Amino acid sequence: GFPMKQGVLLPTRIKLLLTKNVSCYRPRRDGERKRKSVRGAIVGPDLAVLALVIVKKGEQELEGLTDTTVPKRLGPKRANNIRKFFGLSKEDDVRDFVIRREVTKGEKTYTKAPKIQRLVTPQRLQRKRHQRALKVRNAQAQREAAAEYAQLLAKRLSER
Amino acid sequence: GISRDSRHKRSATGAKRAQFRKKRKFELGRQPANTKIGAKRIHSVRTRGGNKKYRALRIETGNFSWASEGISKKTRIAGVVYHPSNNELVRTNTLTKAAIVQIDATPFRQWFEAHYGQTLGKAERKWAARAASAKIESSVESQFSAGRLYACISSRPGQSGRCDGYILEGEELAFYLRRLTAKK
Amino acid sequence: SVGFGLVYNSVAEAKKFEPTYRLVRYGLAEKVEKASRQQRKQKKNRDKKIFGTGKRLAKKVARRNAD
Amino acid sequence: ELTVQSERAFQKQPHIFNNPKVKTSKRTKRWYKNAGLGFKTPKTAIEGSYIDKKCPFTGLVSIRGKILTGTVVSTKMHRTIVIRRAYLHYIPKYNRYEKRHKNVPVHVSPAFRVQVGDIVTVGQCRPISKTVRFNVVKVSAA
Amino acid sequence: ARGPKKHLKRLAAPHHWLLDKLSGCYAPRPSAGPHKLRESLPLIVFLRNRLKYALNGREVKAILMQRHVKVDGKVRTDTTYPAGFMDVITLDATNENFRLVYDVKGRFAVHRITDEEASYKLGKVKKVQLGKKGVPYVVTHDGRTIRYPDPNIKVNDTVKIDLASGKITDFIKFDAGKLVYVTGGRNLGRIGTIVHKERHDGGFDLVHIKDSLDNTFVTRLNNVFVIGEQGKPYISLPKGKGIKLSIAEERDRRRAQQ
RNA sequence: UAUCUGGUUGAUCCUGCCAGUAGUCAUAUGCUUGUCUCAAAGAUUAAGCCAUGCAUGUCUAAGUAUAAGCAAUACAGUGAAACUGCGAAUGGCUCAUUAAAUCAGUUAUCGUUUAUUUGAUAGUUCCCUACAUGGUAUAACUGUGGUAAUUCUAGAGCUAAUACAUGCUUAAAAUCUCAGAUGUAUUUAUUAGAUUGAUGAUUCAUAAUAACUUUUCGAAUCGCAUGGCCUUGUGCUGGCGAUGGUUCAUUCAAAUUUCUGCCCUAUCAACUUUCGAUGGUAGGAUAGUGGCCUACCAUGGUUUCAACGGGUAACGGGGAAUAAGGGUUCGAUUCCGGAGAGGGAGCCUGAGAAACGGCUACCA
RNA sequence: UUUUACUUUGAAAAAAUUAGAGUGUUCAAAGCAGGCGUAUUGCUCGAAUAUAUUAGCAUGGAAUAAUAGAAUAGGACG
RNA sequence: GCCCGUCGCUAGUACCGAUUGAAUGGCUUAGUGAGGCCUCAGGAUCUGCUAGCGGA
Ligand SMILES: [Mg+2]
Ligand SMILES: [Mg+2]
Ligand SMILES: [Mg+2]
Ligand SMILES: [Mg+2]
Ligand SMILES: [Mg+2]
Ligand SMILES: [Mg+2]
Ligand SMILES: [Mg+2]
Ligand SMILES: [Mg+2]
Ligand SMILES: [Mg+2]
Ligand SMILES: [Mg+2]
Ligand SMILES: [Mg+2]
Ligand SMILES: [Mg+2]
Ligand SMILES: [Mg+2]
Ligand SMILES: [Mg+2]
Ligand SMILES: [Mg+2]
Repeated sequence: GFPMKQGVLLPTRIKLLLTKNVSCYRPRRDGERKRKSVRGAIVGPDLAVLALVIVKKGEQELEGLTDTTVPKRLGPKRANNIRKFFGLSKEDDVRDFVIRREVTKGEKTYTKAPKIQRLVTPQRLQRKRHQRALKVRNAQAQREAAAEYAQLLAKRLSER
Repeated sequence: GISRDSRHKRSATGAKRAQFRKKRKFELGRQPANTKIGAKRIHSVRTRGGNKKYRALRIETGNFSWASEGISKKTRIAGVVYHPSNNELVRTNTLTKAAIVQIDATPFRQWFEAHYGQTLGKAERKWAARAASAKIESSVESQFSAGRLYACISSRPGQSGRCDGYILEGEELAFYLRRLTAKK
Repeated sequence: SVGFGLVYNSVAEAKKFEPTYRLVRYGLAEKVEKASRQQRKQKKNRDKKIFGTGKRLAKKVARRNAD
Repeated sequence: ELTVQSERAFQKQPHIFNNPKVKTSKRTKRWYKNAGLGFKTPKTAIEGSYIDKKCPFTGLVSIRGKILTGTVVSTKMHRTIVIRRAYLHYIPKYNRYEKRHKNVPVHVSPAFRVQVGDIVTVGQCRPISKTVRFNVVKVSAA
Repeated sequence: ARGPKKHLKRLAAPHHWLLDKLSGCYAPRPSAGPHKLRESLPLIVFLRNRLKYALNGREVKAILMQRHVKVDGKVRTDTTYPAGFMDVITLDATNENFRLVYDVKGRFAVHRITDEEASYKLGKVKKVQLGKKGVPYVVTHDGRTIRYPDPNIKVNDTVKIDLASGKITDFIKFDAGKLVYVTGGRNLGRIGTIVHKERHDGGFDLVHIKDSLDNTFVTRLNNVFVIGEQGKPYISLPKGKGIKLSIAEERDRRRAQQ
């Protein structure tokens, strides 16, 4: 039952100290690494099962290859992702034909349309305005505090 | 790993100390950088407190300051000619603080020409304002005819990733010239 | 006999600020019948081992045991 | 110190620049400091040519801890002495004392001249060696 | 020992909390905050042991999470917020304002104050330092930094802090003859006038204090807090005014109630 | 709360021990055991070995929700799973090591790191998106499986962010360079820092100049209310907050650190020094000082005032027993400090571990 | 304004523990509680004090004990 | 009266003792040396900009 290692290039199985961003291992703790025995990259009789990806269609279709197909389980979620999917350009008001789903559960079937992220919204525009105005307000407050303190210094320096 | 503790390193009476407190991470040392010349390669080390150090390996350019006209041009380090701590560092051209190196001197000559207009080594009257009092020295300009300026490293390449320094001048330069005309 | 007493300004504040065990004693909202502590801890330990939802493991042991 | 430039490196105070462009008077600009606590900076420190980055007056070390007094018992190291610090320790059961001593290695600047004897005052500094945590600040050659 | 401790065992808590011994194994560990660990008084302690408003820590956090308590103008919903000396604890439900001040026994006395003087608070200037861009600032005993301070405000002075704008309205200068609270040591909680300051370069600054009854006690400069001049304290003093009666006259005052 | 008595003689007075006597939060054991309050308890020997079960997880309004999860015109509520964040370095246990080591009291950091809390703090960013950039990205989920077995995972299809990686909007004011540069962060050099702030004291705070960076930061984030003015539109504005973020200060801390103080032993008197021992210069390394390490050099450093070595059925202290006074003995153990997680060593993550209810290797 | 010892005073020497103040836990060991009046829509006292006398720190004293002064005067005074 | 020592029997406790005796534990020269870490490289395959060229 040992999986294959993408680039080991051996016909047997060997132990590697596996890390976060590698196959055959899921770290149970931040920073964890484990020495697990993985199987090499070159196929041989030892393999109980191979894993192949169809990249070319030659002749009569297999009955589980093109006839029966699955839909894409989830539509895009980000605003620009829906734009890039359905082809509509920037100024097209993309909140309308978001793919939905009807739930035949209790004869009410209230569609669960996904929330969209990064959407240009007046709430986010108000947040941006609030931040970019807080910055200038703070800068003006600091400038006037410094000015009045300089006034105090140039007043208390007049005593000689 | 390497430990900077004093629980080893037997006491001043000469007594060998008994061991307690297996090595602590707050006492670790690390490997020397041994910065070489050319094809900049800097590695980021994660240090205590989440901070970062930069191990310079194979550094090619350094920021060197004349300190007499205050220019601090960025230039190329040619090689190491003298090191007070280890001649092996000179042999291996290992870049290190306080190493005496040779720098290109071309940016310094270009700045001298754009500033004084006085043909150092081979908006009109700014050269007049920077008046005849422009003679630098009889040892810092004779190196411009060879295009190699003696300099001393001042940063720590293994710590800061940079190989900055200053051009030798005056009695420091005389000292290092004596050392070089002895050991060369 | 000497004890302590509280008088809440309203039954709303009574329900909001009173301990659940004392409300149960009195006769207000009653105990939630949780499993024993050992069983709940063993259960969360058993759920620690499985990674995701579990339906994957369900359909995987749907074929095995037996063939 | 008998050809002060006696090391492999050039000995100099850091960031104390003698500009060869300006035609100053001394041409050997020398930094010093007042150590504090009423220890007078000696004229040897003011006018000498030694470097001693561990000197409490011309070096990079500060006197900020305990001020101790002791008797110099060794001057055989370079810029370092060992001072003897005799005291009496109380033994309560006998209501009496016993003589005890502790040797203390101290860094002595070239500003001072110190021989065996020469009760000295020393001030705590940062650890400047494996065993040295004190700098001579008053020679008091008794 | 591998990191910062998060527990405070009972019998390790500061004694001036008057904590019960056989209540539990642990005390409320003061979270990091303005004053200190030892010189602090957690809001749970002040709400469940100094006023008896709450009966448990659960009830303390119940009081806290509905924004009732307020430390120095802000809400401070932290169950173990380290409130300390000169802090204003105002509660609007049961509207009343307390100033955490030391009684003469050295505990945080419950000292009701009025809003017209709870508006502000006092602060002992811990340090005067130039910040980035050459902007001077003062650091006070409660960990407050205040920019552009008066150029005559030095260390050990006291500053009156608006506590709504957080700025210096006035400042008392440390000098012989001003009213000082003692905020540490054996005489913790006493009030008096500065008589003399012994310098001790390198060592510790000492100050001799003469209370109203002409008792003269010396103490370290670290824990003396200027609170105004004699007879004109810039704040309201607690019920005892830091007199430090001896046990005999204390027993006498007690038996004067028959 | 200052006490003695029996035993050497035929008898005596002594020395002197044996014996008696009293206590022990001081342990065992025998016999006995009705009541109330309090509650030590696998330390001693084996820091010996351990079946089994539990002991570290965590969600608000406020990071990410199309659960084919529930329930009454995009989800408006709840919400498994998962990603993200934070925590898991606290606690609890034990006393094996450990004799200038720990520890105690007392110092220092002008010798450093410091998540968090608290307070303050950032108009300067650009060489055809900002009315908001990408997948170069993936999880959960869907379907195909291998192994007897693990908190094992491969293969294929989506999918977001406060994950990841990029990237603009803020004039005005503002001086130097020969139109450009001028925030902050890093590195170097120089200058001021006086008599124009502070300290007992600095090459301090801080500012300036000239440059330098395998780019640092300068919110492309979230909630609840929606208000005011108006070119009435996709207008302009404006709240209270949350989270995040540079630097400084603060706090919780950490690490080093001054002085003085440890039991028996000389049938331990010299020890340390090639192989760092003591110091100097320089460098490297560290968060930082420092022979911490390296190179060169010097020949030092400790010691009868007991070094060095050996023993401890030795963790240190607060304390405990007994006690006229002085002392003697004890302290594994309710608090503080230390160390360890079978013996060593190494290391990932992280502010913080040389972590062991984390990993890696060797030994048993 | 030589150098010490000594001694007085003061700060320090966590809490618990110890001595110990108050307090009818029914007494007591203990604990830091509690007390005082009423038909309130509540008033009030406390959780002291002493000691850790080694080491360091600050201060008063100047007996006791040690130490140093001007002798080839390189002495003191303005 | 009291008394001393050899020798002989019994029992016990230590001592010396061929056996280059034995076992256990500590320290240690030398040899070999796992492992992680730093470093010289290396390049499966994984997408991007146009065989040119970069990044992981
Ligand atoms: Mg007896
Ligand atoms: Mg045991
Ligand atoms: Mg612990
Ligand atoms: Mg500086
Ligand atoms: Mg060094
Ligand atoms: Mg002991
Ligand atoms: Mg032991
Ligand atoms: Mg103990
Ligand atoms: Mg034991
Ligand atoms: Mg403990
Ligand atoms: Mg540990
Ligand atoms: Mg075990
Ligand atoms: Mg470990
Ligand atoms: Mg365990
Ligand atoms: Mg643990």
